[PDB]
Formats: sequence, C-alpha cells, structure tokens
Amino acid sequence: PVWSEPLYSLRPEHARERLQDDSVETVTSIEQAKVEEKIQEVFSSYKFNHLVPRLVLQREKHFHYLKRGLRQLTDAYECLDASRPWLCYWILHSLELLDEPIPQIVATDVCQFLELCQSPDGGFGGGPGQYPHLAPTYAAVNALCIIGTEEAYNVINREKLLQYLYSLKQPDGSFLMHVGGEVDVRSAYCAASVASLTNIITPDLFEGTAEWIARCQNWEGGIGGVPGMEAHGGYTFCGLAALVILKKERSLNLKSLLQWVTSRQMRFEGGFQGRCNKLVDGCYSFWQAGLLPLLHRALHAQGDPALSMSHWMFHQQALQEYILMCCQCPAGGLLDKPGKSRDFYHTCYCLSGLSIAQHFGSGAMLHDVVMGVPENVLQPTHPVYNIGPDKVIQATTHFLQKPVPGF
Amino acid sequence: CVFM
Amino acid sequence: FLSLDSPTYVLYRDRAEWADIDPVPQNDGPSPVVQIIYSEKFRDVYDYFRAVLQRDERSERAFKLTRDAIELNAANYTVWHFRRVLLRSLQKDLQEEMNYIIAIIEEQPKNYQVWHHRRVLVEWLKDPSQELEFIADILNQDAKNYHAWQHRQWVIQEFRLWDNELQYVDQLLKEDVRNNSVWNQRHFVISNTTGYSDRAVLEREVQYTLEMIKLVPHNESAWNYLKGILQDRGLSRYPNLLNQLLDLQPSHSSPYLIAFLVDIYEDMLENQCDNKEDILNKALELCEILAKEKDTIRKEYWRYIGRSLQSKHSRESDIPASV
Ligand SMILES: CC(C)=CCC/C(C)=C/CC/C(C)=C/COP(=O)(O)OP(=O)(O)O
Ligand SMILES: [Zn+2]
Repeated sequence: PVWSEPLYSLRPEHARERLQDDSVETVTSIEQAKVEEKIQEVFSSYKFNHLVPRLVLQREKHFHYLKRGLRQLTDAYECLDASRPWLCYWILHSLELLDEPIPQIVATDVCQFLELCQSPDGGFGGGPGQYPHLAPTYAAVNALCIIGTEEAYNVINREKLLQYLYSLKQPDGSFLMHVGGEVDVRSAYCAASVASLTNIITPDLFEGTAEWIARCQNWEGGIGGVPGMEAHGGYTFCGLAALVILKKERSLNLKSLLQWVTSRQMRFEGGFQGRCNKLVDGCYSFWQAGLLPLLHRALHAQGDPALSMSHWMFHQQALQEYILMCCQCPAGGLLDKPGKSRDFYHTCYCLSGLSIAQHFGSGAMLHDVVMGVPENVLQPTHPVYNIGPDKVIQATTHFLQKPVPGF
Repeated sequence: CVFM
Repeated sequence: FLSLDSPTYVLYRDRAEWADIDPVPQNDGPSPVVQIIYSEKFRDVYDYFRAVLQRDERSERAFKLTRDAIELNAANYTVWHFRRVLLRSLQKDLQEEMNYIIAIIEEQPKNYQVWHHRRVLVEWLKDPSQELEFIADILNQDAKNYHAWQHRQWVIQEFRLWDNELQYVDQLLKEDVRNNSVWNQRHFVISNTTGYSDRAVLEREVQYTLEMIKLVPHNESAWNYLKGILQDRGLSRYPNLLNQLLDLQPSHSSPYLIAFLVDIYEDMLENQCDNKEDILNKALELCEILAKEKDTIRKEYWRYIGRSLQSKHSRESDIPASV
C-alpha cells in the first residue's frame, strides 16, 4: 500500500527496537544508546529532508579508493606496515566483489611483491624482510588465488610452506601465529585455509586441532580466542571455518552456536556486534553473518529438514540496510559505523558481508535479495575463504595436480 | 576490532 | 636516551654513533603495490632497523633502536622478536623491561604483540606478582579489553591465583552488570574452582542471576549466563524454573524471557514431558510471537525453531505415513 515503507529500518514500529535500559544506566547502556541515537539520525535523514530514500552502493567512489590504494597509501597506513599482504588481499577482494577486473600489470606486480614477502623458510611476512606470520600468510595466499594465474599460484613455495606450518604446530593441537608468537584460534583457521587451498595437508598436520578448536566454544555458544575466553565473532568465524575445512564441524554444539550468532544481530541498527553487550560494527557483517552460510551447510549436511531453502538465518534485509545507509564513506570506502573513518579492512568486510546478505545458495536452490538499486548486487563470496567461489575451485583444482609435499 |  | 617525541629528536642518519652503519632501504621491488609513503622519521628508523637485523647486531644501540621502531609501529612483530633476542643476548634486566612493557600496553592496549611480550617476560621471570593489579588498571580504562581478560585468565590459571577473582568479578559486575566479559570471567572462576555440579553453588548462582535479571530484565548477559549454566544438565531437569519465569512475564518481560521459555519447552519435548501436545503449541505460539512481533530481527531463526519443533514433536511426528 501507499503508506507502506519498504525499508525495514524506517518503518514506524522499528522505533520499538530502541534500547530499553530499565532505568539502570551503566557504561554499556550509555554507549549503546549513543550509537542508536546516531544511527536513528541516519535513518530519519530522508524524512527530515523530505526526500525519497534511495539505497545506492557508491561503486565508482569505492573503485577509485581501491584502485589507488592498491598502488600507494598515505602514512596513515604506517600502523599496517607489518600487514601489507592484507592490504593486497583486502583491496583485490573488494575489487573482485565489485566485479572490477585486475589488470595483468597489477596482477604481476602483486605477485612479485608477495614473493619479496615470502620467507626463505616458508610462509609470508608483513613486508619484505619481515619474519613469516600466519596472518599475512593467509592474506598472501588468498590474494594470489584471487589473481588465480599460473604465475600467482607459482609464487607459493609449497614445501617450505608445509615446513613452516609444522614449525608452528603445538602438542595440544593449536598453532603459534609465528615463531615465538601468540596462540589463538586465528592460527588454526589461517593454517587450514592455506594448507587446504595449496593441497599440503598431511595425515597428522591437524592432529588434535579440531579438538583444540572445540575447547574454545564456551557457555555462550560462540567461540573465544583460546579455551576459557569470551565468545567473539572474529574467533568464532575462525573456529567454525577451520572446522568446516577439516570436516569436523560436528565437534561443536552447532545448536548453541546458531543461537549465539543469531543473537549478535542488533535489533535496532541491523548490523552485528562482535560479542554480547558491545557495539555494532560493519566488519562483523562478515565475521558474524558469514557463520550462517557455514551453519546452513553443516546442518544441511546432517539432513536438517527444517532449514529454509531461500534465506540465511539472519535478517538479510536489515544487514544490507545497515551497510548501505550507515557504512559508506561519501568519498569512497566503507566503515565500522557512522563517525568512524574509512579503511581497507572495513571496505573488504562490509562488502563481503553485503554479498553474503544478498546471496543465498544451497546446492540447486538459489535466491537473492538486493536492497536498493539493482546495480548494488556484488559478486558472491565463498563463506570459508572469503574469496570468489570460482577462485576457490580454480585454485584447489590446480593444486590438486601437485602431490602433497613428501609425496 | 583488531585482527593481528 | 632520546625519545621519539622529544623536541630535540634527531634522525638516525644524523647520529655520529651510527655513522659506521649503512642503512638498508626497504626492498619493495621495481614497481611497488600497496606502497606506504612513510614519514621521514619512520623510514629512517626502519632503514636502520633493517641494517641491524640484517647483520644480526646484538648491541645496546640496536636495543635502544627497537624501542623507537616499536613506538613507530607497535604491531611490527619482527621488531618484537629481535628485541626479545637482544634481551637475552645482552642480559638485560627483565624488571626494567617489565616497566617498559607496562607503559607501552597502557598506551596501546589493543595490540597482540605487547600482551604476548608481557607474557613472555612473566614466564621468563616466573613472577606473576604484578599481574592482577596491572591488568586491573587496564580494565579500569576499558573493562572489556579482550587481551587484558585473556592475559588475566592465563596468569590466574598458570599460577593458580584463584583466591580473590570471584570478589573482583563481583566488584566489576556491580560497576556494570551488563559487562559480558565479567560474566565470562565469573564462569571461568567458578568452573575451575568449585565447578557447577555442587548443588549449593549452582543454586547460589541461579539465585544471583535471577536477581540481576529482576533488576535489569533487558540485560542479555544475565540471561545468557543463566542459560549457560543450566543448559548443560538440561533445562527440563529443573521443574521450578519454568513456573518462576512465567511469574516474571507480567512485570519483567523481554524477548529474552520469551526465548528462554521456548528453550525450556524445547528441552521438555526432548525429554518426553507430559502433555507433549500442550507444550509444543505453547512453544510454536511463542516462536510466532517472536518472529512476528517481539523479536523480528531474528524472524528466520524463530521460524526455523518453530519448524524444527513441529518437525519432530507434532502428534503426527511419530505416526507412520499410511495411518
Ligand atoms: C584470520 C583473522 C586474522 C581473523 C581475525 C578475526 C577477528 C576480527 C578477531 C577479533 C579479535 C578481537 C580481540 C577483537 C576485540 O577488539 P575490540 O574490543 O576492539 O572489538 P569489539 O568491541 O567489537 O569486540
Ligand atoms: Zn570492525
């Protein structure tokens, strides 16, 4: 009808979703209220301006921001000088989602740059001459797979990579992030991701890893960084995704996990928070919402008959609304929340999350929801690797041609 | 948030 | 000696005591990608760091240089590793180093390297005496700092410093009963000390949680904790729970109270309760109220729960197709 508002966040009843602090103010409620007030202004902006809302993904703007950043960054990025392969990955993946081609000049330059970052003893460091570390190793491999050329694939020294992973493996099943470094669930996911993509998984490489990851699931249903710690979206994505790669999702109580992640979507804002009682943040559009495609596949693999055949178990529309209305920088790039400055990390994850929210896929069944203008639709992303599903297939197929190091 |  | 922010700070290339060393520029290749346009100060320190690292110069000057490299990018794990190599080779006083890491963490508390460095120091010294108080100071600035809580759990567990933690948890819960990190710490302390099997402890916990729930019915943390500690043994195993929750319905409702009721029914139906029929309907009704009115952001989840319950608890669920 004429009075009907198609945008969920703008409907009159949506106002009922505002925080109820029970007249007991604490730091948590105060902070939450500030965010909601700020976001309510964004929602109400169309109304106060007397304009018809139009949700447009600023592609040209995002593209310019990305294409330039792929070549040069201001000193604002000095804090990421030990994470350059991540800059390559975040940017290339964002471009891939936006369906922007990667010029062969660019692709070859990225390849050569990543080679310089590759350690003589396996793995990639944060920049040339830096010691190898699992986080930039994961990023570098993903970046090379997005490129997907023979050159890209050939950059990876598979034998040394496997040697590197073994040098980090711990007796309790976990992995250090780097030599003399910390241990947390990120390492399990980073190792499993690169080892699976490059076909270097030996029989004992991940021995005890699934169990170690399962010990990270806590009373909340989610997964913490290490056993005993608070459940967090970043670590939960890492844990579940690694378990999916190792085909051991069953080790987890998938039911409490599903209840936990679904509870992480903010009723008012529409985006996701990283942990209970904290604030909404656009990057969790991926870390948190990305868990739904994973859970759907896990539960479906167990023959769960009650699974929807057209939607993920989260409010796809509300997440898209949050991202499109609150997470776009006018000059290009995406962000955490209104008031935050853009960065390539949030650009990569807000877009990744948007793609997840727009596309439902379950074998033969396929259903899209594209809020706003049709041009808003992005290329799909693989829920485990967060690179194009085609890149995943292409890479795995290619590496399966090689024998697992050792033979 | 943080990541590494 | 010379702070990175000192008004009289001088670039390394202009320091006499460094004249013998040729700085090593970054090897970015002929046509760089993601090239960072570093400031003068940054590039100068790092060119000298690259030099000392490359020649593995384990010297006092190299040691002081790492402090600057760290202040420029505390996330540079390669610098932290070299610094730890220097601490051992140069036989540096580790308490002095503890003083240093305390200051660094105070200024950049959301960083993985600084907390890992402090941990290594504590391990080396086998001294946890300053930990709980240090962490408490950080938690006093950000009561939810993830690294702080994780380091705290490690110290407590490794050195068995359980004695006063529940008291600390109670203190923070009083300051902010919505602090999920504190509820998680509460569970950590209890499960590693008395455990929740002890009926007196469980009882105490549930009483406490229900009391917090009454004071702030919309605080999701108390709700998650209550479910967290009872769901293991099975919600149906506690008959009085349901009644008591229904009693809050009038003056303390929330999508949480309703969601919990569904969890209780769900388990009741799982442990073949009486009036299987009556229970299932009560549940599907709440699932609908949730997906349709009280908690629509989770409509896809609630619809799924409704279909799941129906799928295996309807009177027809056990009836053969031909009937
Ligand atoms: C592969 C890989 C490297 C994955 C990383 C995943 C990830 C995002 C982990 C987050 C870890 C963390 C300690 C967040 C808390 O920061 P915070 O307190 O600033 O944020 P918050 O308030 O949202 O919890
Ligand atoms: Zn974020």
